[PDB]
Amino acid sequence: FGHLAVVFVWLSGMYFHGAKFSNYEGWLADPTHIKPSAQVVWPIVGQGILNGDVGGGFHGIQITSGLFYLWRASG
Amino acid sequence: DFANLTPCSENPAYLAKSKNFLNTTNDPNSGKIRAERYASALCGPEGYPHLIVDGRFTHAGDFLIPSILFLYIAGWIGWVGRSYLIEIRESKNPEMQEVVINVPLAIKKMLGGFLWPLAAVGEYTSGKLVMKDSEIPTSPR
Amino acid sequence: LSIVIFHFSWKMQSDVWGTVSPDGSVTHVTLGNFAQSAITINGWLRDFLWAQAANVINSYGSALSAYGIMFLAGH
Amino acid sequence: VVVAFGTPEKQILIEPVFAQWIQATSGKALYGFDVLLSNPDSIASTTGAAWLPGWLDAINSGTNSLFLTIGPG
Amino acid sequence: MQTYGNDTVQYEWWAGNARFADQSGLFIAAHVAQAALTAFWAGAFTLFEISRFDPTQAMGDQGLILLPHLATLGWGVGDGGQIVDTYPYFVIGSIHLIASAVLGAGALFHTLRAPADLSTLKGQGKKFHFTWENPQQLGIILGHHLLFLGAGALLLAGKAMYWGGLYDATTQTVRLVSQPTLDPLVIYGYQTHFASISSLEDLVGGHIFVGFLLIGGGIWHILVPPLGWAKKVLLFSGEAILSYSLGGIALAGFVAAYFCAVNTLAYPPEFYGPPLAIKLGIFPYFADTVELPMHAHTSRAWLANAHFFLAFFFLQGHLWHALRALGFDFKRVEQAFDS
Amino acid sequence: MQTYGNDTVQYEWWAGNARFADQSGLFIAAHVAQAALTAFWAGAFTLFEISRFDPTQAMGDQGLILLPHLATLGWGVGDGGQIVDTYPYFVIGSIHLIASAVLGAGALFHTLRAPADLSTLKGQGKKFHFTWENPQQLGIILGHHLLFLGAGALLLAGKAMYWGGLYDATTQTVRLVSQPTLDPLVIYGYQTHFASISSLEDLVGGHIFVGFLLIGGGIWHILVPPLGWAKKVLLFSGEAILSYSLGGIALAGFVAAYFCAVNTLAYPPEFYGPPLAIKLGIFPYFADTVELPMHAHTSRAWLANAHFFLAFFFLQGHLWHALRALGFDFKRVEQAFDS
Amino acid sequence: MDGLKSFLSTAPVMIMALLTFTAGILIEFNRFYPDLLFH
Amino acid sequence: LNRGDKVRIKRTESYWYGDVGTVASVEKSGILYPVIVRFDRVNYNGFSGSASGVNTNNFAENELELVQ
Amino acid sequence: WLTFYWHWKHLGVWSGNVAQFNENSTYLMGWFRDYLWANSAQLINGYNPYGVNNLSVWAWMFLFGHLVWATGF
Ligand code: CLA
Ligand code: CLA
Ligand code: CLA
Ligand code: CLA
Ligand SMILES: CC1=C(/C=C/C(C)=C/C=C/C(C)=C/C=C/C=C(C)/C=C/C=C(C)/C=C/C2=C(C)CCCC2(C)C)C(C)(C)CCC1
Repeated sequence: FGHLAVVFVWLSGMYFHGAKFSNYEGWLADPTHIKPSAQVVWPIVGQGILNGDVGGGFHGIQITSGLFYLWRASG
Repeated sequence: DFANLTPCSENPAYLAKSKNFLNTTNDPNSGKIRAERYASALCGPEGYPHLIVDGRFTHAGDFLIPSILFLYIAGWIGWVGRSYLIEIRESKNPEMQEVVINVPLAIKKMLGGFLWPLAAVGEYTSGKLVMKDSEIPTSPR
Repeated sequence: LSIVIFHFSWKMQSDVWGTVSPDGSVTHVTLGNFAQSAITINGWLRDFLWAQAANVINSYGSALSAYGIMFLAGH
Repeated sequence: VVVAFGTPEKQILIEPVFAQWIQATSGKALYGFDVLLSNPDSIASTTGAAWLPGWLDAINSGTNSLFLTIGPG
Repeated sequence: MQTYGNDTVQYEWWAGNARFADQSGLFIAAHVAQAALTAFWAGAFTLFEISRFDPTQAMGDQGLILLPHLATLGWGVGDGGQIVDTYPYFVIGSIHLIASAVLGAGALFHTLRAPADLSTLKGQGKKFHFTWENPQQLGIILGHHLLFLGAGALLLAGKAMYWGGLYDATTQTVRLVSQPTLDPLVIYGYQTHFASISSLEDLVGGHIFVGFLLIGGGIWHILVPPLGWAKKVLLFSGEAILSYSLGGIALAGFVAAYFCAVNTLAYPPEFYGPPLAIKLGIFPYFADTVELPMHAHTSRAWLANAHFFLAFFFLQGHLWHALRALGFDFKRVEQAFDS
Repeated sequence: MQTYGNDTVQYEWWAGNARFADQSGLFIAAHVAQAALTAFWAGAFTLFEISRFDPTQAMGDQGLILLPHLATLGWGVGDGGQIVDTYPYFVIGSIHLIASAVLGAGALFHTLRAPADLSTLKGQGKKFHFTWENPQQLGIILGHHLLFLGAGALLLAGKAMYWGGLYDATTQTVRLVSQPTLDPLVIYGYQTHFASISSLEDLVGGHIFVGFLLIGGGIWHILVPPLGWAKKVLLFSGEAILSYSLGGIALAGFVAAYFCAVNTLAYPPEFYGPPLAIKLGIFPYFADTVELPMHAHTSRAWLANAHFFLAFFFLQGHLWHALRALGFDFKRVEQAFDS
Repeated sequence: MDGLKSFLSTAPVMIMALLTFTAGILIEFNRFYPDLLFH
Repeated sequence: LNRGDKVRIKRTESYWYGDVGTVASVEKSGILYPVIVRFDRVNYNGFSGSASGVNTNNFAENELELVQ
Repeated sequence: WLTFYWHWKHLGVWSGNVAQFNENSTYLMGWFRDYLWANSAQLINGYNPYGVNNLSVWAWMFLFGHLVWATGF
């Protein structure tokens, strides 16, 4: 039960980053031109260069977990 | 003299690259502030600041001011770690006070570590800093 | 498993993945070098490991530079 | 990390001044230290040793690998 | 010296100067060597910066502090505020340095040959033996020192009036002053605008008025012992008299740091630099008005900003010793934080 | 303080200031050093804000909180909110900083030369000895402090009427209040619209009425001790009198944070910035109308928001010391979660 | 609650409390004052 | 040497050579090593992965230097 | 470490491109990219599907050395 609470927090973090720190609405309009991105880093010590142009003006870590493709298949 | 090190204000490699300095923080003029700050240093042929550590007080901010600021803090961490370890050694259970730190005793030692170099000289003079070789566990040679 | 994912990474890029010409022609990512170079350890060294890690070592100063950091971090 | 973060000017580049000084004490005037053999007015170069025109030509040519120019790398 | 009741305080090497505080002969030897080191710095660093002096540039921008002091007295200055003679700076820098060798010899005399305690000595050294708890002996020491400080202030008034002439920063020349002020009301009016006097004839007359006061004060302290009201309200320990001296010289340091930075008469701008703006940050500091680059700090920003910190850290040194004289053990801080 | 029946409670170092409670001599020494620290911050940060101030932009946009307090009082302003003076700012910032050193000397006097308990000595010091259980002596202290606060409120009354006059933000000038509003009906009417006060004569006239009320109440507490009903409803313990003062200073802190944000008379817009809007997110904060660039705030937006957060945590400290005075152990919160 | 204070005073928690506070100092110092290669 | 006496191990082969120990018991039975000494630091003894060693060892009179 | 240093510094000296060592040796990616990856290009092409050259034995030995080093593990 405690392990499932860890996975549910981890699952909730993926949906929260998709909700708040992602271009999922931008990606859903143009899936063939906008890259998926759901992690935005804070601008500190030069690490803001990692927020690359993933299309649509959004800047963030280009995610490879496939969550955007999962959520489009979930509706 | 550093004849192979032009200053960055008169270094043409730095002058062509300081106009394209990126912003490291949320401030949009972070690369402009870094361009003015690094101009006072000594630059090489590739327009990057080369630091001088030999002991010159013109370049004291390159290493000596980092050295003074580090050794004070690193002396502070070592001294309050040593003084906490001595104080908990006299207790009934010295073993459990390392995995379960007496936090009010730890804060008492840590705020007192700002006068560590005066306490280190005094404890070295009193003989309580350095133990004698006869009183130390020793390998069988 | 490292050979499994290396077999996966090379066979997809050489013989599956790539861009499509409008008349139906397909050119691949590594131009079909699996049939002649994945028979040899040197081809695995040169045409897979040396060639496709050019993107992780030239990634410095860009958005993929964290992958350049983490590639040295794992080394 | 700072080169990866697009800021190679933030590198800690330390000039090996102590080793560049020893190159200057053998006669290499590239670094501007006028000490011993890179100083023509010092007693180590005033004494007229017969190696000195051959040595100072070879140490300052740069086409050899005698005393290579050394930097932060 | 405060002993906290314990008669046998041993003292470590870092507090090793506290060992001779009850020894009269060794008290002379360390103080005379201090005056040897003080006159050596007045002698060697006058000769150090006369070698580094460039007569084409202004000596304020060069970073020299002792040549502007002698140039304000009126040595080596022509008709245009420049420097033409390097010899009176060399003579005074030699006279101070030879007198440091006499003082450096007399300190080694009082260390080795003279006894550690002057009560052992028979002759005139038994009269020179002072104890800290003897107020009648200390006023004789204080009164004789007030005589030489009064004679020093009259010698400066003598140097301006007769033996040469002072510098006039208004007219940019060395001017022999004649007939200074004698009314006590203008000196009493100088408590307000002390740092903006801008008058040689009132500076010398003020030095006449304090020269006659210090000599007359030294007459009173030699002839009359402490009355008893000062014994009741002031302590008479070894560290107590040092506390009053460190407090008194911190106030003199704070005045001289302020008088250097804003006054133009005794610190002329062609000798020192522009009058400093009183800035303040995480510490008070008098910053340069003209702001000469490459970390210049043109020789009045070195006098004023050193004599504030040296006055602040003597104010901290006055507080360390007055707390010690009043009876604070200073280890009771550590037992306050103990469990 | 509160002992919870344990008689001799040994406080630790983090609660080390509870040790000198029920000790009258060290009670003076900590509070005078607090007054030394408060007058130091008044003195140093007036001179700190002089060294940063430039008359190109306004004082509110710079981040200056002490100079507009003196500009509203009517010293450094020439015409229309323009700061062309800056010398009465330096006088006030030096009078306060010298008075900090006088207070800093007297704090170390009661540390060392006065005992921890004032009942030990004799002669004008046993009358100054106070115990927390004595209501007669605490009202004598309260009556004299009301007389000082009453004369301080009457000091503003003489300041506007005679000594230079207050700044009038409505006319953008400095005027002497010749006719203050000495009407008890309009002052009692200002218990509703105290925020929207715009008359300097009503501001000074309200200060006359509170400056005579505190003086009249100061005479009342000196002559008359606390009565039998005040003993029954108010606890006369060490931590209870502190908790009454912490609640009183938190209520004043909320009122002063509300006077800062919305007033234009006592806080003119050209000195502090535009008047604030009382926002509330997860806490009540006062936000600026226009957005000052580079993520900066006006000095009115810094005074009002800090004094809300100071008065909130001083209300929480009032709650901490009221429950300890009433008898709540505060280890019962641990004993409730353990049970 | 007393054993909760002991668990919060354990060696893993207090080193993660200190290193968060140390990283809290260093990130905030390099946010308002970035790019400090030298003094 | 009595029970509770503080000694320093002069036996070179031991883990506690140069360390201080406390005398727990002395056997009066003609033992070659009659003095049982207790230590505050356990030795290396035990299998790999064991969290503690043994804090007691038997010594003779010639291997102990008097400390207290 | 020292023979990587000797080889990469001398590769710049012999080619005249001393600035390639000077701008890249201060960080370990420059050693990894501009020295290890870059100079191994003609080595690993000692033999390929398109033929061989004189570096074929050195290409085989370089992989032979990888095998012996990993067999030691
Ligand atoms: C006129 C000056 C005066 C006099 C005569 C004394 C006399 C003495 N003090 Mg001192 N004191 C004063 C000023 C004075 N102090 C000031 C300036 C401070 C504040 C910092 C104090 C605070 C102080 C403390 C904290 C202590 C005393 C004590 C002592 C005694 C022995 C000190 C010793 O052995 O030093 C030996 C000298 C050294 C170990 C050298 C230390 C060097 C320091 C760290 C650096 C200072 C120089 C630095 C480079 C800056 C130079 C700037 C310059 C170039 C412009 C002796 C009675 C001690 C005591 O209570 O004994 C009874 C004691 O513990 N003093
Ligand atoms: C302005 C610099 C100055 C002056 C002039 C003195 C002067 C004095 N100090 Mg001294 N000292 C100073 C700096 C100074 N100190 C500093 C910076 C330190 C800290 C490192 C000390 C620490 C110190 C110690 C540890 C002691 C003195 C004592 C003395 C006396 C030694 C000579 C004597 O009485 O013969 C007769 C002396 C003896 C019979 C025994 C002392 C033996 C030698 C001569 C002590 C010399 C130590 C030396 C001064 C340290 C140099 C420090 C610095 C100048 C490099 C002398 C009166 C000594 C004293 O008062 O003892 C009576 C004492 O024990 N000093
Ligand atoms: C006029 C102010 C006043 C007075 C005179 C007292 C007096 C006292 N209180 Mg306190 N109290 C007050 C305000 C007051 N309190 C307020 C405002 C708070 C709310 C936070 C409290 C809450 C409080 C608690 C929780 C406790 C007391 C206790 C104490 C006693 C010892 C305090 C001590 O030694 O701590 C010395 C101080 C420290 C060790 C520092 C604590 C560290 C904090 C975090 C510092 C705050 C930093 C802050 C951000 C500073 C910046 C402010 C601003 C510029 C941003 C003493 C009787 C103790 C008690 O029960 O009595 C025995 C105790 O445990 N008080
Ligand atoms: C590249 C590195 C390498 C190589 C060559 C070996 C070799 C071997 N591993 Mg392995 N191993 C490695 C690294 C390596 N290991 C490391 C890193 C670990 C530590 C964790 C292990 C731990 C280990 C375990 C735990 C196990 C093995 C086993 C084995 C065997 C696999 C089955 C077999 O015989 O295959 C055939 C042999 C090869 C593929 C080796 C290459 C042979 C070439 C192609 C032929 C050369 C022969 C030559 C022409 C004739 C000689 C020339 C003459 C002049 C002398 C084989 C002997 C397993 C085993 O013994 O299973 C039976 C076993 O249980 N390994
Ligand atoms: C007591 C004591 C001490 C102290 C001492 C001191 C520190 C002092 C110093 C002293 C000194 C420090 C002295 C002085 C001297 C000087 C000198 C020795 C110099 C020389 C020179 C001369 C003499 C000359 C010069 C010249 C001229 C003038 C002119 C020109 C030329 C010529 C250059 C030649 C001690 C601590 C150690 C120890 C203990 C005891």
